Amino acid sequence: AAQTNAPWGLARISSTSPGTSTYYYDESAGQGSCVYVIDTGIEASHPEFEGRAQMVKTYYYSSRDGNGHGTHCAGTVGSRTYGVAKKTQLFGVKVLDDNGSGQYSTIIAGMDFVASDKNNRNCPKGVVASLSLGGGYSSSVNSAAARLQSSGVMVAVAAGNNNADARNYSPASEPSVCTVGASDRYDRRSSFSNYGSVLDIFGPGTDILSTWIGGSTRSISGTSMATPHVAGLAAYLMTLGKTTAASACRYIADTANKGDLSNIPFGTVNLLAYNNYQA
Ligand SMILES: [Ca+2]
Repeated sequence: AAQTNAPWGLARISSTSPGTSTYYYDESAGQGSCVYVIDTGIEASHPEFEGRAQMVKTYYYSSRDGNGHGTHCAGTVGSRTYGVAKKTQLFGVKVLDDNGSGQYSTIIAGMDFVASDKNNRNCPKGVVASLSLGGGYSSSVNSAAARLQSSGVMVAVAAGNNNADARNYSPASEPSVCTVGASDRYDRRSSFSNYGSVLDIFGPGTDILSTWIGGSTRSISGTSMATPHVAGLAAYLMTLGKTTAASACRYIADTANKGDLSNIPFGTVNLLAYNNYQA
């Protein structure tokens, strides 16, 4: 399948060179996989989700996304026009309030919730969790991410936006999950992206068009926007049978475009997520 005039980040993950505008992907498109988006919520009624999104848990007064961030990230995972895995099932867990903030105890509870809830859902091709959030180092937050991964869920987390070593941030610094940095459309490390030895992979993160609340769209930037490209890619590859939740981060790194990014400090991987699609 081919989507013409795609957002640049989708085109980039299906190309060995920057500057293309078509997203090439297998028609299976993540069908049969499930992705939990742990964030401010998802506007499940947005036409771009085609009925494939639902909220399953909130830690606040409402399950509505009053912010937009969670709806944007979910759109990059799996909306029709803006998504990597266009036929996946999306589940929303609202651990952040409508200002985008949340306490670590709530974020931990939401991770433990997903590890249990996936046993009630029909996800025959596997389960992914996308965490476009973080803060300062916490061993308890890292431990919760490690538990979620151990339970059989592919966990992708944002590296953070401080132009610093991600070893000082959580859950970015948990080695056993998939920690995602951001790049821009000229194959530079995004100027805000964290770096360091704990990063596993880069994905598109600057000027990313996706869904927004009120049935709208907008473009924003962050490692929050790179993470759902990798979460969606994992769901897509698990549906194709190429990898499993336990090994998907390693598989994505092994099959990435290697050495193409600029402004990568010594000691950080130079690997850009790539779907390897051949018609
Ligand atoms: Ca890792």
